[PDB]
Amino acid sequence: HRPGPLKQQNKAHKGLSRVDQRHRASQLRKQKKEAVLAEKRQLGGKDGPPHQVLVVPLHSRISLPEAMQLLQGTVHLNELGNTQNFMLLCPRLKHRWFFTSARPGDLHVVLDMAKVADTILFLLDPLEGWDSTGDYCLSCLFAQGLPTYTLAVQGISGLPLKKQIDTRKKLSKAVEKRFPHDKLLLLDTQQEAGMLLRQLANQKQQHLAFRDRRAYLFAHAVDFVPSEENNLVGTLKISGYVRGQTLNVNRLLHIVGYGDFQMKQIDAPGDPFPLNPKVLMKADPGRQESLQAEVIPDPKVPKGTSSYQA
Amino acid sequence: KKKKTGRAKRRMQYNRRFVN
Amino acid sequence: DEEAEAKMLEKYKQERLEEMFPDEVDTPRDVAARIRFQKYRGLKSFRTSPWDPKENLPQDYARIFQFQNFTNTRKSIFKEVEEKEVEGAEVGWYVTLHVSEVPVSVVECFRQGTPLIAFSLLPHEQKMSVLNMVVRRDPGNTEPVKAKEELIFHCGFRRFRASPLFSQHTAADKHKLQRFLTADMALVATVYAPITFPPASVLLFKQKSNGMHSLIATGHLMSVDPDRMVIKRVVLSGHPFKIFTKMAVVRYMFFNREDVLWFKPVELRTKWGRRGHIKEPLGTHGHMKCSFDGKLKSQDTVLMNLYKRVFPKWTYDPYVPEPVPWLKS
Amino acid sequence: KWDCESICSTYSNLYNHPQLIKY
Amino acid sequence: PGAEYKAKKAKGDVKKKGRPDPYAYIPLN
RNA sequence: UUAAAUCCUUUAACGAGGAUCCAUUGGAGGGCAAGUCUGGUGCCAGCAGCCGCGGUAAUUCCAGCUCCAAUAGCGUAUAUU
RNA sequence: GAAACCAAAGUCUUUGGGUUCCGGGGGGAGUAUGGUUGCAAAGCUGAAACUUAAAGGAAUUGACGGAAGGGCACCACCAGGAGUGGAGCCUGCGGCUUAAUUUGCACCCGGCCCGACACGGACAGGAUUGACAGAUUGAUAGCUCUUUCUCGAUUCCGUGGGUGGUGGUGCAUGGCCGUUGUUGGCUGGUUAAUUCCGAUGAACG
Repeated sequence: HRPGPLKQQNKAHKGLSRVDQRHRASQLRKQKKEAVLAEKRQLGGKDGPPHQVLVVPLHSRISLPEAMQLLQGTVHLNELGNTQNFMLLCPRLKHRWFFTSARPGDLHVVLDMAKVADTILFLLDPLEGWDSTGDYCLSCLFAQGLPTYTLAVQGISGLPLKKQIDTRKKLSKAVEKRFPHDKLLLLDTQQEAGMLLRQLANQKQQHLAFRDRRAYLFAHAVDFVPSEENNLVGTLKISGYVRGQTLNVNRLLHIVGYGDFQMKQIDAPGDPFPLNPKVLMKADPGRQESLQAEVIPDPKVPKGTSSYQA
Repeated sequence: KKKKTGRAKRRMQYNRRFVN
Repeated sequence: DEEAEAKMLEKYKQERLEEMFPDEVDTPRDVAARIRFQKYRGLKSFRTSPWDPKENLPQDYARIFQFQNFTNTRKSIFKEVEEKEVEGAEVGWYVTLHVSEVPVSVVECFRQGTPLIAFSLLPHEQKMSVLNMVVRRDPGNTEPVKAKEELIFHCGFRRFRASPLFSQHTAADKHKLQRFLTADMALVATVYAPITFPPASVLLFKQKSNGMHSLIATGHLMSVDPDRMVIKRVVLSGHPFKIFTKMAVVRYMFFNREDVLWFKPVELRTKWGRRGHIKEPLGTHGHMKCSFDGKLKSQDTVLMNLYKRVFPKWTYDPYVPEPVPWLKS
Repeated sequence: KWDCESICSTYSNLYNHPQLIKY
Repeated sequence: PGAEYKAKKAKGDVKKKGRPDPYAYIPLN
């Protein structure tokens, strides 16, 4: 209701100096630069585990042995049944590498060596971007989590120079729908290999949140000794570099394809490939050591009468 | 089907809105 | 061979039927609705309506572990590993580890060239519990997957074969079951698995006939809790004969009088937005009279929602077969 | 004489505990 | 004032089963 | 051409009918040009610079079709006129 | 001039007589802090972070439960009368029961009867139509349950969210009824009776 003129409505009465700024900025800059310097020195140096580089070709035409021959300082070549991985030492650049490689398509090898690697080197075709096998590997790697990656092209030298420049343009156009701002490199000669190695050494490290909290280890050498041969079980001796955190015997060890296990001893022999050319301190008992109990251990009617007349 | 692009689309627009 | 293709056509037809009509069913003629949908109850406001999270827990939940405060426990363990120093071999040392009960075959996996990666876990990550993992379907694969078929999980340095349970990703207490994983949104896979602390990447693979694995779903771990309630919905449909002033006679919904007397005290709705409840069963052939909030048209169809908490299936297989290299289809 | 809502009163909620990890 | 107990189709006072016998309670001031 | 090249220009040869040798980016309630079309969701999911739309007949949400504006360009954030 | 109004609040887009103070959407807020004056109370100067699509001015009414005067009424009242509401009978709405207790004959319980498109099958080896009998049935009935007799392409089984058909309903639509004066002109049976039934036209205004 809006009152008229007869109702009474009284009208209301409308009654830091520039030196200190520069010093503060410099203090913050020194703190940030010191933290950055410590984090960059924590990887791949004299005090750290080797920089692990997973070389994945993305095409069937990529000659992986040629690329791994270009990439190898001092080379110490660990060999397996079919594949070979090599430790590289550059005392000129003062840096240690472990180059591993895997063809795309075989899922467990690429995923298991990608969850432990520090850098992934994606090899590219000069003409096309990648195969469908490479696209499947890329989908799996993107979904699992990408560490620091670098793209390198293998076959730019075979083409004529006009076609070299034009195909470099076309290759960047093709790749840019998945890696939008990434510089391609070239792998033709030894000096391009040296520039690639220097690029891999000095590069900001994408940090994977899962493996940073738990300890992990890539097996450099594994031996076995059976407790009972008929039982087909016994002590496994796995040797490699510790990467993530400080490991303890009071917590279990999982192998990715074989489940949980209980370590019984941890010893520290000599570093086989140190950069600049037996001991065990741990106690076993189950006062706080976890066990493998994944499941809880605790366990007058007539004959003719129907239901209506009933 | 595909659409005309460039001068042809403007020609089609002019024929549609002014000629008839 | 041909039976596999017939099953493929059957699964595609089921996918099309679920996509067209969400989870409608046809009522069994011979089996009574009382004994068929015995464990189904009707909710009033789905999300708001209170469902007890402890009613009818199965034997499988008697074998798993529970966190009274998962967030605080994870924060405490992360704070402890971040700040408090545990004695042992630290980062950068070339160590050797003697580990006690290991099968021989792992050695034959190393010797032919396969990589071998070990990782020392966190506490309470060996025990079995219920994992909820948010996933999205990969655009590269389009074959249908049903709600309780076995898949291969890559969850946080762990690979295992298990049967998930697909649910809608909401922030409420009750989550509706998704009978098929469709390729547009984010769903939740609920499964019995060992405890893994987030964050962790989650990959869902399907094993093909030739040994290949096709990437089905990509996502991340969401939580570790069996307190999540996954609810399966069953929708029953009924047709009105004739319309009075806010009164309708529904047929083809039940087929016995005792079935109508059973599913009486919970409310029904319509496809066009009207709402009503069963007044009284008219015939003893399932026909019933029911009142509404408004007079509905003759082409309108009435719907009834029944809800049942569904638990996942214990199909935890830690062994995953080694693939053949992936290639073109 | 049971219906959908009465039978839910006959559901016990104290039998199948999962083991609880405290804080 | 007993609106839940008034019959819609008739004048009178219809019983309900969930609630007790028909009535209407209003407070004082 | 040029230091030698590349590109442009000049010329042989091949090179177009779905001329698939396939033009995008934002919008269609008003401001402000362009739909009260159809399917889905039902104050939810969302849109919306602003006014506002969505609570079972959505001209405004998600889409199909159609239409509008600029066009090898067109949206968005910010500074400034 | 926004108007209330103003001989100034006029001499203003035809905009310049001189000069002082002072405002810039609403709040935070005349607040904090700093300065200054004061015995004190306090006075003077005075923010920002943040927050919001309004805040406000001029007059004008129009709805707006309602409020004050009257008029009328035994479906309003005073004075009454007959009463119902008390009991029984039956009748309507509710409610309760059941198969329904139809309704402001859907159905109870039974028995009957019967669309094309495409594709995959059977199809003259015969697809199919018509049945003597006996009975199932609540009764019969080839529309049924056993027994083979006949007509033979007139075919008959299933599946699709794609049309769809004695489909239903609304619009336009061609013909056609009715709707908006005057004068003429007996073979038959049957009943009291030229009785009953039974065959059986023209002009003028």
